Amino acid sequence: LCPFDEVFNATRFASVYAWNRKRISNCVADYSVLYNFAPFFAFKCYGVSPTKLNDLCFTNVYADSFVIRGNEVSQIAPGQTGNIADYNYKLPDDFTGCVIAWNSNKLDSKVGGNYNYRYRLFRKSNLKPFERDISTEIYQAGNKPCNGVAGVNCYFPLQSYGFRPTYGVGHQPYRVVVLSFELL
Amino acid sequence: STIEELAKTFLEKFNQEAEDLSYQSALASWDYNTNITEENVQKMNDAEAKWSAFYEEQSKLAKTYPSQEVQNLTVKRQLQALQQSGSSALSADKSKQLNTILSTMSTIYSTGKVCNQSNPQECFLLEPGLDEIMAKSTDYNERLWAWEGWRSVVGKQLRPLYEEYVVLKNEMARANNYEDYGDYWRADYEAEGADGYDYSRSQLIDDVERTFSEIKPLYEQLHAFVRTKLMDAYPSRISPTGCLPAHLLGDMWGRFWTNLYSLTVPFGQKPNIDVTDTMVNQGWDAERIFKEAEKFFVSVGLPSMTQGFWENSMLTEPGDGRKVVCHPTAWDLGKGDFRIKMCTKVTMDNFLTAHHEMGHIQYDMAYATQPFLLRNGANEGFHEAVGEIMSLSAATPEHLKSIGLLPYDFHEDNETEINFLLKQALTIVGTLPFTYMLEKWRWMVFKGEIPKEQWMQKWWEMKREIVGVVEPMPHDETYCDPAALFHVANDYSFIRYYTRTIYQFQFQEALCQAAQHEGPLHKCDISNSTEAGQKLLNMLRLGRSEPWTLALENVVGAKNMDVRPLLNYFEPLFTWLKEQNRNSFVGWSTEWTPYA
Ligand SMILES: *[C@@H]1O[C@H](CO)[C@@H](O)[C@H](O)[C@H]1NC(C)=O
Ligand SMILES: [Zn+2]
Repeated sequence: LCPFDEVFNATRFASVYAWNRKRISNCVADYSVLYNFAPFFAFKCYGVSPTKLNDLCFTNVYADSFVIRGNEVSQIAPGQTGNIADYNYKLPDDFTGCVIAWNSNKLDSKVGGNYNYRYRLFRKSNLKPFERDISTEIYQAGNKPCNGVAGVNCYFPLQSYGFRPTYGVGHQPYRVVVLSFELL
Repeated sequence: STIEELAKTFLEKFNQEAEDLSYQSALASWDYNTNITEENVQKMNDAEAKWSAFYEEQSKLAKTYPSQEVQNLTVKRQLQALQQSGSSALSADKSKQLNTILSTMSTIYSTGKVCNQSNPQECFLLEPGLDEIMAKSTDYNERLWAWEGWRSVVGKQLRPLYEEYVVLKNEMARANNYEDYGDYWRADYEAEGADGYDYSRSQLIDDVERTFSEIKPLYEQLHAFVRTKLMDAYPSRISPTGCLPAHLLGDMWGRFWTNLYSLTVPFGQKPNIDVTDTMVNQGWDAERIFKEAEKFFVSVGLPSMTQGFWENSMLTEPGDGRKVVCHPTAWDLGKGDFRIKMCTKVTMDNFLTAHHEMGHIQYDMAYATQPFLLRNGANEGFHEAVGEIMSLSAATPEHLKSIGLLPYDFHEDNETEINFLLKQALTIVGTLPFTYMLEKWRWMVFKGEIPKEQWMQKWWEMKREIVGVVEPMPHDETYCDPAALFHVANDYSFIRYYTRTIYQFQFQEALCQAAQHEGPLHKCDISNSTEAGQKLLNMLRLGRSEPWTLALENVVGAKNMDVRPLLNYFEPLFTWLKEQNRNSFVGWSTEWTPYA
């Protein structure tokens, strides 16, 4: 039996740039226990009808998990361009799977403010689909060789989400899980 | 290796870095204002100092990119809005001398006291005591005594301080590629864009005078009315062919004429519109007023309030022993956090103030998606003008009848229309000449046109010609009367109040025409008119991202200021005043003096 209950009820989630991935295979996946969670902000599915989701079979299931803002959920879609979808996580054009997102303001926010949830904002070139970038090298914009020091025209590549409980609705932490299916 | 690049990255870093420090400072300030304790006092400074230091550090690095080469207008606006530094360009000692001068100017104004006759005691201050006398007293002697005492106590002390202030500020202005400090103030109206949307600073003055010359015919026939009424109050101290004394206008300075309503009523036999009794008969409370404001706002086609707005805002005075400032303010803490702080009551004035303050929240909510450095009104004169039209539209008899405070049997009347128009006129039209004269005097004194030996002479000479007010006692050069105002002792711009009045009536006329309204403009109501929302919503979203000319054109259809809607608002009052002043005299001759 596939342990989706660990993925959708994980006590700790991972950041967006170092996003977590889990593999599911050789087990019977109950897709009806995904509707027993909290109401979902977005449940877009591409290529597989949910009512026929239990009526098909697949070889492997890849589950990707991360936490992002509320204004950035719309960037997790095929063909869309932006900042998170061009520097953090890129989705293939002919994607065949489903996307689930839900609000976790109470669980993932503190009065002082979380500063361990961070994201990347500078990169030389776009990302090929399903690619992870963990390097923490100092960004280069001009021509002076930055000697690994954050000076003039030399920038650090990562910045932190300042999650706080008194924010609005488009800035609270949102947890996103993407399921992708394999048939070969 | 470009300057279009290496500037986008800097702004992208700066936005995300500053959006947290600004939020922390705003939250600390709100915590100070909600409950006042010393621990919060310390935190307020701990946040403000960090924010100011970080902003100064960023401004130090930003100027390394010359702005001439930047071709994109959007990036250029964000870059140029930050290159302004201020007093940091002056000398180290000159920077502290100006701060000391400003502090020693500000400290006197709140600590001013005047002696009382026949007893050493009863020394009154400005805010608690003298305001009451200038508001309710009807004796010539007491008003003259207070008017002379205030300017003999504070003015004679504040003059050398102002003489140093002008020199230091003029050096500050010339240090930053500007001509004078007046040119520094007029830098808020500079717009760049297409070949027709270009506005230079020098064009502002010629637009103030050109628009003022049409307000003269109406004002001259309001003044000539009020004077006659004053002849009843003081039988032998008003000249029928002369100006008006300065200490009889119902205010310490003369900024507003609203306190003169009880003395100058057109028809005093008819009760004014007041619906406070029906607000308590029906059983309203503090929350229902704001709910009714929200319903009105959602009627026109605007978004409703957030879920958190009801949870964080302080709509009532707390009962747990916490002391508050208790003044109506609208706060935009950033990152989707909007709040309103006021001591709501069940009075009609509070019912209007709710709408006025809720207008600011909608305006701020409109441009929350814009970049951080362009989250402000197009010019200083829109952010208050947008909110006042809502108060104008929520005080009409039709809207009140629709809500439920009035029956159908209430029929509007000619005399009540005249009364309401005159009450509006005294507050609105009676302040324009004062503002225009004060701003012109400050502009002409910054440039050094008037030497230090001819200040009061020119001041009291222009008082007679523009406003028609004559001093009650002679003043030599030792006095300094302009410094008696709040906005002169403390450095604040004063031209926003002139432009706001014009804008609020251009907008009202445009919206009224949008909603297919027939009849006098003063009874317009934009309730349940969807097409009147989008026309507004187009402007509110722009912010500072575009020159204010295009933002104005999106609503009014014109490109600059115009006074036609203002004169359309007061047309029946103008006709009635022209009818009542048949056997009288209009104008004033600038030679009569009361002291002789
Ligand atoms: C998620 O885990 C917690 C851990 O105690 C548990 O109480 C809760 O029931 C789980 N969720 C569901 C839907 O069972
Ligand atoms: Zn306002």
